[PDB]
Amino acid sequence: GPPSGKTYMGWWGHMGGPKQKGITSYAVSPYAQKPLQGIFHNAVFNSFRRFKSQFLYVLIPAGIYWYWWKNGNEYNEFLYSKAGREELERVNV
Amino acid sequence: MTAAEHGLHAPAYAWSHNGPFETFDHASIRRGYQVYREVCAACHSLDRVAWRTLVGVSHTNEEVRNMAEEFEYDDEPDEQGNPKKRPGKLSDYIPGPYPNEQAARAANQGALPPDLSLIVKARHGGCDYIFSLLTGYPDEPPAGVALPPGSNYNPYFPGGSIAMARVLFDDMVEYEDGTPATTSQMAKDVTTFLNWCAEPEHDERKRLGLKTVIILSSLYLLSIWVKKFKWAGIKTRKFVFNPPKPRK
Amino acid sequence: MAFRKSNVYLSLVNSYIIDSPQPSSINYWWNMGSLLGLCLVIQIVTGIFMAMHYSSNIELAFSSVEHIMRDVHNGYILRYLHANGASFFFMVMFMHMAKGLYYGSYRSPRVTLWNVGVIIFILTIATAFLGYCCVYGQMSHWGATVITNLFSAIPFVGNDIVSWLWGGFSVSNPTIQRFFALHYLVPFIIAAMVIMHLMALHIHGSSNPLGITGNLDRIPMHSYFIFKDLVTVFLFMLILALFVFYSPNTLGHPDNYIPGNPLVTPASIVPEWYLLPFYAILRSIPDKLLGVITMFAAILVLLVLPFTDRSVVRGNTFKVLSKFFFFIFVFNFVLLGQIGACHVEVPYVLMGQIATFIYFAYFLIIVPVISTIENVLFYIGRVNK
Amino acid sequence: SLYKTFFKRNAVFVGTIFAGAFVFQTVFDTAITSWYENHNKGKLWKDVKARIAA
Amino acid sequence: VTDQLEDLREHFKNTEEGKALVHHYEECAERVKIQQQQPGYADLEHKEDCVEEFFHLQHYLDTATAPRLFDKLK
Ligand SMILES: CCCCCCCCCCC(=O)OC[C@H](COP(=O)(O)OC[C@H](O)COP(=O)(O)OC[C@@H](COC(=O)CC)OC(=O)CCC)OC(=O)CCCCCCCC
Ligand SMILES: CCCCCCCCCCCCCCCCCC(=O)OC[C@H](COP(=O)(O)OCCN)OC(=O)CCCCCCCCCCCCC
Ligand code: HEM
Ligand code: HEM
Ligand code: HEM
Ligand SMILES: COc1c(O)c(C)c(C/C=C(\C)CC/C=C(\C)CC/C=C(\C)CC/C=C(\C)CC/C=C(\C)CCC=C(C)C)c(O)c1OC
Ligand SMILES: CCCCCCCCCCCCCCCCCC(=O)O[C@H](COC(=O)CCCCCC)COP(=O)(O)OCCN
Ligand SMILES: CCCCCCCCCCCCCCCCCC(=O)O[C@H](COC(=O)CCCCCC)COP(=O)(O)OCCN
Ligand SMILES: Cc1cccc(-n2nnn(C)c2=O)c1COc1ccn(-c2ccc(Cl)cc2)n1
Repeated sequence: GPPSGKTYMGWWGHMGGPKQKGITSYAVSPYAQKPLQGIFHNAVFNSFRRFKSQFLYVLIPAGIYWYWWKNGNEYNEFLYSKAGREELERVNV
Repeated sequence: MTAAEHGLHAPAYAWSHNGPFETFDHASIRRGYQVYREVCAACHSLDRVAWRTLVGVSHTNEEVRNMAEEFEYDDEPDEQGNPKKRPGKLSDYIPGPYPNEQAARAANQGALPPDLSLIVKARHGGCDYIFSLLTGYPDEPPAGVALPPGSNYNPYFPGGSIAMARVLFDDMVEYEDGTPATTSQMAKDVTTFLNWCAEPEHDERKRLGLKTVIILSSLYLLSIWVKKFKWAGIKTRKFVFNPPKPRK
Repeated sequence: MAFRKSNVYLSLVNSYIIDSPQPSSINYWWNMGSLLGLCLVIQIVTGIFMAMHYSSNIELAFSSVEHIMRDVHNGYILRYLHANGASFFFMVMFMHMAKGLYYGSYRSPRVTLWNVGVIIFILTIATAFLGYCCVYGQMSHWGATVITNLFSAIPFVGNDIVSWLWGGFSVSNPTIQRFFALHYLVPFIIAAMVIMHLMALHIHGSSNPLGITGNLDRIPMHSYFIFKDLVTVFLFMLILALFVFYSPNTLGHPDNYIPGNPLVTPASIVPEWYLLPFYAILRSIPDKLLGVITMFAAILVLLVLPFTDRSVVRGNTFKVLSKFFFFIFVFNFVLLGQIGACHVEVPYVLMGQIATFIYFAYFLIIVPVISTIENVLFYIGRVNK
Repeated sequence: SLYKTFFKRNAVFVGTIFAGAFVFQTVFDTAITSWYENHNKGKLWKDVKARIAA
Repeated sequence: VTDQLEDLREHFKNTEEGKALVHHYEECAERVKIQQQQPGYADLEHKEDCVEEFFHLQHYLDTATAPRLFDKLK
């Protein structure tokens, strides 16, 4: 077969990053470690650290769109009651 | 829209088949067929239900054979080509009171009563709507409402004007097992019988759902353990950097 | 070499799900594309077994669905898995598309991968419309009447397209018999576009939640992301089984258990929940031809997104103002679905018109303006002049 | 150790996986059906049938 | 033995909130009764009924009666 256009990823041995020199890494077998030692402190302390960093980007847009829907729902209930009958005739013209 | 155009909201009663581990009460399905035959069947058809599906649910095999043999069905024609009739068997469907819908409207002042085989699934509210409708006819309409002649008031119907009158009154049915047949007792029994007509799979579905949820929640907990074992070498990996000498 | 690398058919399996180099730091949001392939298999298998008992005539269609629910052994399991499995197919697809919006997956060099995914989304909306009309309930008849009458507003060819789409003068027997034959075919066209989707993914690989290069640290697919895929597969089947066996009619309408009638109008005509935001965009334009163009332009506006992003950094991970306006776009999409399930009344008419403006102004005004502001704030916060 | 009595160091082989899966299906089906009918006692048809005849 | 729902609706109509909601409906019904006797009731397009005051009394009766009705039925 013929070759194709150039890419930005390669394969094992020629993946295509910069040359590496001076970094050393260490690991330990999973059979030599004690099982599930992150069931307590990661679930309480670390998940609380990830929650409160990102909760103002979500709950300030969520409170804007919930306040808007709640006033539009309460104004439609007033327009179709008995007390809101002369306002219904003038917002329908 | 106005609350009268929506209809009144039906409350929540404590049905004994509500809940993930609950079946129908089969003594109330048997009592509800008797209120169907003696009250409802004058104007309503039940067209999706065959005679054979009642055996082992509310009656025996010998009882349903005698109930089906009181109606007449069309047979294959004669040797001369003339039509014929025959009594009913277990593979037949339960017959309705009218031959067509023109004859149904003529007996009900232009209105057409619907088929009740799927009426529980086809209304918003479910069993609570059917019970509130049959027991919610007031003795008088509220002051100011003008009803057309031939209509009745019911606040649970959208618009408040229904073409069905009040039908259920106290002690119009004599029950076999000796239960007192009040208005609320007979209205509870038809709604249980009509929920079985819409969902005859209901008792079997909730038992196969108990086997599926136990197996699938055990496979979910075992796969979290296996994933944390195989990833333990990557998660505790360490890196050190010593900058190379500028020979190069 | 190994036999899985030298065989012609096993090399395609080895290069995609065994030895494929993956970035080390991808999270559980990268597991949604694997769930979408499981959803497509469930829909094809449950639909073929139901099609052995189905009749598509106008007087036999509603009663053959009732025949499946009552007479076929485990036939209620086949239908409830099929009807609830379509809502689960759309929920995972919305989460898959929103992951690409947040992490900048549409950007170069992955523009062809984004464009093929937009074609898949249009073909899936068309498939769910055609199968919903095959029940022929009361919601099926009036939902097909509303959509097919939209094409009569096209100038000089309006009345010729709609009569050719009906096979007659209204929604009738030829309409339902041709809607079922087209419903059998389009899932096989979706399966061919999924293969073209995976071919464009293979030449560049996946992105990562940091937005930077991943060629420095890779791990293979087998025994890390095979067993991480199993966690979300078993959670998907468990939530779907709770809907199929314990609450099988929550995500539907009760009016679709009434047989369809061309002479009686229902009190409210509302779609399923996943078509509700696009139904509110259509009802906000008072002109009839401009409403059909605007509803189809709400899908095709995703194609302009590689050109209006003016940032030099890929993704929203380190951007404060881009994170705030992403969640404005998300909760605006939920409000459009709630408006589309209401009546045409005050104040819901004005609320749906402002929310339709915010949908289009995100892609065309908000994203190019705040991308440029964040480029300059990164510059002057470091350079001392 | 209790795991060493049956397998001693190894994984479970694929023959024991398929053989024990069929033993599992009959025991699990009987235990679930027995708990379900005891929870709903007095409401099934076999309880109502024994009162129209006795 | 009479109807169990009619006895529970009678009982909760004589509590303190029940007597207040009944009195509001009856003062509505008399002001509709002292009109319709005035000349002018041919066509008005602003004819008042008491559906809304009837819906208020029925909603209180259903909240009190529905959690405790099926304990009295066999
Ligand atoms: C119609 C119904 C359809 C439902 C289909 C559901 C199908 C599965 C959907 C899964 C999904 O949504 O995942 C995407 C996203 C993941 O966000 P993330 O914060 O978890 O990832 C971070 C890290 O990888 C965790 O890493 P972690 O340390 O938590 O991994 C270990 C974890 C694995 O468990 C899981 O199953 C994770 C999914 O172990 C445990 O949690 C122990 C539990 C006892 O999830 C979320 O962010 C949660 C919010 C979703 C919002 C959806 C709104 C629409 C309903
Ligand atoms: C054709 C047009 C198509 C448009 C498609 C739009 C449809 C949107 C429908 C909702 C889909 C879900 C919306 C949220 C998707 C999040 C995508 C994502 O990747 O979020 C990234 C963010 C992770 O944040 P970081 O990577 O910075 O690290 C912090 C992790 N703790 O992760 C998060 O912070 C998640 C926080 C929780 C998200 C809350 C979303 C709630 C949505 C509820 C909708 C249901 C209403 C009924
Ligand atoms: C216990 C007995 C009965 C039950 C449970 C029953 C059930 C129902 C139900 C569920 C409806 C539909 C309500 C709706 O669409 O919201 C209905 C409507 C109707 N029923 Fe009955 N029915 C009974 C007896 C009768 C009888 C005896 C008659 C006539 C003599 C009758 C005539 C009608 C009519 C005409 C309608 C149509 C009302 C309308 O559309 O306005 N029904 N019934
Ligand atoms: C991407 C794949 C598919 C999607 C999203 C899809 C969607 C749907 C939907 C939403 C319905 C209406 C369900 C209801 O409310 O009852 C439906 C019905 C139906 N579909 Fe599918 N479908 C898919 C594939 C298929 C295929 C490939 C077939 C046939 C070989 C099929 C056969 C049917 C049939 C026979 C019905 C009849 C009504 C019923 O049984 O519920 N589906 N489909
Ligand atoms: C049946 C439909 C689809 C299937 C089976 C599918 C499958 C996949 C798979 C397996 C991946 C691999 C990596 C990952 O999971 O993120 C992927 C990535 C991707 N898909 Fe889809 N997809 C579908 C629909 C879509 C749609 C509707 C879109 C966009 C409108 C889309 C756009 C993308 C993009 C941009 C990526 C690359 C994300 C990244 O690498 O960060 N796909 N898809
Ligand atoms: C993130 O990295 C990933 C990754 O995680 C995964 C999982 C994949 C794997 C692939 C997918 C997720 C795509 C999935 C494939 C499809 C969706 C193909 C389309 C599906 C089909 C063609 C289903 C075919 C089914 C049939 C033909 C039905 C068979 C008919 C029957 C059983 C009738 C039976 C009749 C009788 C008489 C018995 C990747 O490619 C990948 O990228 C490298
Ligand atoms: C549009 C979708 C189609 C694309 C799908 C491509 C991927 C298909 C996945 C197939 C899974 C693997 C199939 C089994 C592979 C083993 C075949 C084999 O051993 O090759 C043949 C055996 O011949 C056959 O029997 C053909 C099998 C037909 C398979 C029908 C499904 C012998 O192997 P061979 O000697 O060629 O190996 C060459 C090594 N240099
Ligand atoms: C079972 C499936 C078998 C799959 C067989 C695959 C072959 C069938 C396709 C035949 C070719 C027809 C399409 C080629 C059109 C050229 C596409 C193109 O130019 O790529 C894109 C533009 O097109 C798109 O965005 C997506 C088009 C989707 C096509 C949907 C049919 C440009 O890609 P480009 O080469 O420019 O790479 C970037 C370098 N700057
Ligand atoms: C109006 C109405 C009422 C009742 C049911 C249904 N409906 N039809 N199918 N399903 C699942 C339903 O809920 C509808 C259709 O609603 C919508 C909204 C946009 N589309 C659409 C867009 C593009 C294309 Cl190509 C096809 C359709 N359809």
